[PDB]
Amino acid sequence: ATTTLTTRIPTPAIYPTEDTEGNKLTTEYGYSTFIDHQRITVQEMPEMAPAGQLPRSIDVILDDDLVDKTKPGDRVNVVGVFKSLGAGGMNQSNSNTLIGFKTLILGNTVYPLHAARQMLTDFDIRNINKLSKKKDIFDILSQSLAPSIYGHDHIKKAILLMLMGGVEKNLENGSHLRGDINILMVGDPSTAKSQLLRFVLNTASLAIAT
Amino acid sequence: SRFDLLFVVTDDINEIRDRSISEHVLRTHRVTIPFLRKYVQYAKERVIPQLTQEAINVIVKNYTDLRNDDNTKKSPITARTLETLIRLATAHAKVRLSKTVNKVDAKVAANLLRFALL
Amino acid sequence: MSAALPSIQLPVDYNNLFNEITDFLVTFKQDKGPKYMAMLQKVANRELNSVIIDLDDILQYQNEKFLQGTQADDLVSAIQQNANHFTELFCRAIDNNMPLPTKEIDYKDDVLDVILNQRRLRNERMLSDRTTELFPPNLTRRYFLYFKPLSQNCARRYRISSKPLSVRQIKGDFLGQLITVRGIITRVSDVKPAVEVIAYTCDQCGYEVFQEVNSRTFTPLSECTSEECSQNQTKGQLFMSTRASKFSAFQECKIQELSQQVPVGHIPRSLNIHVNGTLVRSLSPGDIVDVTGIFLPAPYTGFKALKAGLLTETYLEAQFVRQHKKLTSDVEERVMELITSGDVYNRLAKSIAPEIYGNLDVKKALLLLLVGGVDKRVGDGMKIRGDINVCLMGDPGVAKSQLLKAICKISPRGVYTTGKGSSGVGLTAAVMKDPVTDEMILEGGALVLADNGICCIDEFDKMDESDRTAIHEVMEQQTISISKAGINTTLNARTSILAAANPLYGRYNPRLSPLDNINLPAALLSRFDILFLMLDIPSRDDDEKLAEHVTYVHMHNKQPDLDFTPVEPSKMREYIAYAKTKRPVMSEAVNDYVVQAYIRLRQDSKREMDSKFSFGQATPRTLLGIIRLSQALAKLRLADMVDIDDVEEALRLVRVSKESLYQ
Amino acid sequence: EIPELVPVGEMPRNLTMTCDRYLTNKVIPGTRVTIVGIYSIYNSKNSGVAIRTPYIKILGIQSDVETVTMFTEEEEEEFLQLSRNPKLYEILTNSIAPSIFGNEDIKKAIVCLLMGGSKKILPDGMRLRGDINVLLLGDPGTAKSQLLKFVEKVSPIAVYTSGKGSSAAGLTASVQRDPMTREFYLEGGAMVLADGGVVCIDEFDKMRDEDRVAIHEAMEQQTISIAKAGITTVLNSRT
Ligand SMILES: Nc1ncnc2c1ncn2[C@@H]1O[C@H](COP(=O)(O)OP(=O)(O)OP(=O)(O)O)[C@@H](O)[C@H]1O
Ligand SMILES: Nc1ncnc2c1ncn2[C@@H]1O[C@H](COP(=O)(O)OP(=O)(O)OP(=O)(O)O)[C@@H](O)[C@H]1O
Repeated sequence: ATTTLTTRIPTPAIYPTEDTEGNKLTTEYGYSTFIDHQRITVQEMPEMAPAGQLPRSIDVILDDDLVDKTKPGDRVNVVGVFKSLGAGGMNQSNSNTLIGFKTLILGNTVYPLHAARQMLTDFDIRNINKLSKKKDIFDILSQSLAPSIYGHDHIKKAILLMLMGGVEKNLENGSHLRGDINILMVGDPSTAKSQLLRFVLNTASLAIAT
Repeated sequence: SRFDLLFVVTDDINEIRDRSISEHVLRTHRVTIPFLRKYVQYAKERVIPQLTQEAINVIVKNYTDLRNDDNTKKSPITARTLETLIRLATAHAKVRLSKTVNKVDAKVAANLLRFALL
Repeated sequence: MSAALPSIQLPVDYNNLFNEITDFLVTFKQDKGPKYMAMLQKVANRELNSVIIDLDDILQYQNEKFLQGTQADDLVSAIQQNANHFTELFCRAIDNNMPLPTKEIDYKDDVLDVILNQRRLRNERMLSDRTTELFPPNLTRRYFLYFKPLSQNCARRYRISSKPLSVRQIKGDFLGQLITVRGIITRVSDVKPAVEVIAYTCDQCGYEVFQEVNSRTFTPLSECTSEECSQNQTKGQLFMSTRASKFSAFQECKIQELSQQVPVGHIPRSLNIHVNGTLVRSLSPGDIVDVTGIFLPAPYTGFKALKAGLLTETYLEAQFVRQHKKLTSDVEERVMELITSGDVYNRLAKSIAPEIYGNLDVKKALLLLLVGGVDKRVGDGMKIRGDINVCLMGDPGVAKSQLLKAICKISPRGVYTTGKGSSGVGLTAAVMKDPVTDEMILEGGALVLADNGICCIDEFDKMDESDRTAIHEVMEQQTISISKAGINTTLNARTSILAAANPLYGRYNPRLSPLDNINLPAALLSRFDILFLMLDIPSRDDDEKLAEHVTYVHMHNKQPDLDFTPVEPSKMREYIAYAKTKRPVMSEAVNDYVVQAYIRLRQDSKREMDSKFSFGQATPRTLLGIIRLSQALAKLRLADMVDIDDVEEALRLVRVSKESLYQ
Repeated sequence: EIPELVPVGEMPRNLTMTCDRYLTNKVIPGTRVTIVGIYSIYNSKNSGVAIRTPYIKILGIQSDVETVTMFTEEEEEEFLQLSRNPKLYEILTNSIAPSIFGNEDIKKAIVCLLMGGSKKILPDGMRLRGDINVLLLGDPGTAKSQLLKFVEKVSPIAVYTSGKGSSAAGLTASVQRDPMTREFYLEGGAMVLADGGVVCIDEFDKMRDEDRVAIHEAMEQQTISIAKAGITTVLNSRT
């Protein structure tokens, strides 16, 4: 059930022995070909499904060409054929209230999307060096982040300082140190402590939080 | 002890402060974002300097005076806080996109902790 | 048969390789005569059962086929194409060129010797007892085969099949080949006898029916199939035989990944490996190793219709292991280096843990306990206390964990622990769940395996409902047991304890009362010997030096300085092990000097009687401990001088360990 | 079963039914409905003699309203004929609660609560919360209770969980083992049922356990994500 299209007569067999001769059959495994097989369930993008239900799911069988491409938590977009398989109603007798038509997708060519791959031209890569020549752009980025809230420029520079990230140089034959940065807030209520916490997730660059 | 920055958000009441607030929420019921996400994700692929004897000479002086002023005042600080004091300036040079740890980065690192502690 | 049963004509045959192993006779004269034939003689005389047929003897054999301009097909081509097919045509080449009666074994001095010849002559005389079944070739081997690839500059000479690929990229055309993979070995099973040959006896004809062994499930045959005991009105009823059935070795293991070449995404996964021949009993849990071996999948033969469509669940089959990273026996030259240079009290103090600032007092308090020694051979039933335990307290910011635990990962048999995981109930051994094999085994924690060593603990406020029992039961001598509903057996207890209790919130207030943050009064003031502290006082000159201390390690990557030559840890380990083989006996003037010491210890402790700073009220349990560490320091610095000055080193340490709080 | 028709001391029971495609997905949970169909019998082989089970084969749901905005035109004709008469704000306060003596300040707070404001997805990342949430605290015998049953029938979607919190951790989400494939998926909630409308609870003195820690995230941003053993998904909420 992998040729994706033609429902051939299956071969309910693993390995044959003794073809029409008196020779003990030998098998060359270097010239025997293989392929892989991986199922993955896809939820619903839980913003455009209207508020009357929990997210649903279906599943998709892909092949070797785009395995290990799918980290759990990626805005993926697949395209394939729609396909049913399995005997519903005859393989057991009396068959009462048992669906026997599994939904499958035997597909191809996934793409990550963004709403890691952003190729830029010579133009924008030069302009970003051209504005790098200014000696103020650390301050402009602080004020151009949260377009709703006054002040807190000590907080505002900290977020962009944390989000971009500091390195950790691992010790050779020694324990590396902390190279992560971990900031904290506290405040009396309704003072925008949770405001700026939700919009770091929109520009997160594949950093999905709980 | 495993965290570094404990920002305590104030909510003090000043008649010019809240008046400025009142219109700015009102003006929004009706330098760009995608350039910003490119700039940081380009700056995760540039080299890391770590190396200038000038910047490391000034910060330890900057530590020692507050090392006299942490214990007789508000909050005791530890040796791992120095690993912040390299790390903030280390990322601050990553904003600069350069391979020389300058002097100017060490001034914003000290001044940011000074509001965080005082 | 029709419908695409024949294949295309392939140019790669086997008969062209079959005669090329016939010219693996005595011809390789570059590497005292035929060297691979020389190894053939040291097996037939029955002392070793593993030949090694490398690629080096193939490439040099192909090196001197650079001048014979004839058609010789490639060898490392086909043996990486289908590697498993390169052992069965191999053994059918050795038998025509094996010199059999080259050994001398009379009656004994060989396992299974007179009886196989009894069996062979019972089949040889029954080869002409008509006035017939030949041996399958698997019966008379008594040997195995092995392989070994190359990753040396011969690969950079002229041309791959032995790059250390990870498990992650391996699912492609690498199935049915020979690939090596590095990893970390886990889940070591045992060694069980597998089957390779069979012998059914029917006790009428005695014709032992042989068969090849297939996969892990098979079936015996009938009794009316033979040549003599069959074909009549009476047939001998078959059953098995043990001693006439040669059995092999077998052991299963699982691999993981190095956790440094894993990508940022998914978790690593396992893989199955097997053993054959005699590479067995040569792996261990925790071996940072690599195996080279050949690849094949296996059928599942169970519930194959509804489930198990064409799933494969392969393993790899092992061929070679290249393990890595492992007393007056050519090591005495470095024992003399401590004897000639001397310098016990200070250079060895700078030797262990030179990566801190100050604190030579506490780095000296530990090296005496890393040698220990038998306290007193008591003879009678007086099991005396040994192996004193030192605890620490205080809250520095210099990451106190990697101060102590770095000592533990270089000290002998000293196992690391923490608060989570092996708690005080799972500190000893217990019975748990296991896989489908033998369940209810006695899985342990730390103290049933780290006997007579170092129990380096942290996080003393963690899981204390079980831990507070757990610390007393080892400070109490010899009651490490499992008092469960399974058994009531009790094992030994001989291990030192090194504790580091963290304070209460913020700093321990020294102006406040002590024991505000340790919760065990009865474990401390009567059943320990010495304490310390890591209190932080503001001091300008030290901290800027401490500032240069921590900043120096970043611009460079090296930390050493201050005119100390760094010492290898094996040297002091040999020095400890040699010092542990002395055990001097004290004189009389030493016990004369401690009775006056204890009186002067008694009088001043009986002056304060206050709850301000001090602890203890001069127990003899402190008196016996100060005898314990003295002979310990008399063990490491043995010049046979157990005297007043040796114990003057001892009280020198108890006065500086005490009153660490008075600053 | 509609929980009003057979009271003696019993607990209600339940049935099962299927349908065809051109009448499916026409119901949301939490509605009054009526239905007409057959009472045939199937026999599942996954209990005594050969016994079978009951189920309904439905035919047509001539329901009441949905309580997805398509309807006829003469409905809106009178509505526009009423909305031009500018007496709506004062005439509702008499006509909403025909059983309530006055209480003019409170009554106006309920009609604005039922309809709400809007929602801005304004061209940046963040958002405003377009909703209002009221409280009624006071002496017993001032009709704060029985006023709340009155908003339940008049709402499009309403639930009524007003008592004792009802295990406030299991108010928002629940996961359990499964009879088939032994899995951990999401099933239950009081909020996910009640989107677009209004919930109503009480007793905010003697719940201290989890009732406050369950509504802090559920309110003010209306974006929960369960981090239990399976999924971590940000399901929408506009409660
Ligand atoms: N300090 C502030 N400056 C400007 N606007 C603010 C501030 N605090 C709150 N707001 C406005 O209030 C709205 C919601 O604030 P928010 O709910 O994030 O408070 P909070 O950070 O969640 O506090 P808490 O977590 O204690 O509930 C935002 O739309 C924002 O415009
Ligand atoms: N302002 C009012 N107008 C009309 N009826 C009222 C009013 N206040 C109370 N009632 C009547 O009280 C009767 C019973 O209500 P009940 O005594 O249960 O109120 P309650 O629940 O005790 O008040 P509370 O919720 O403050 O405890 C109802 O039939 C209701 O008609």
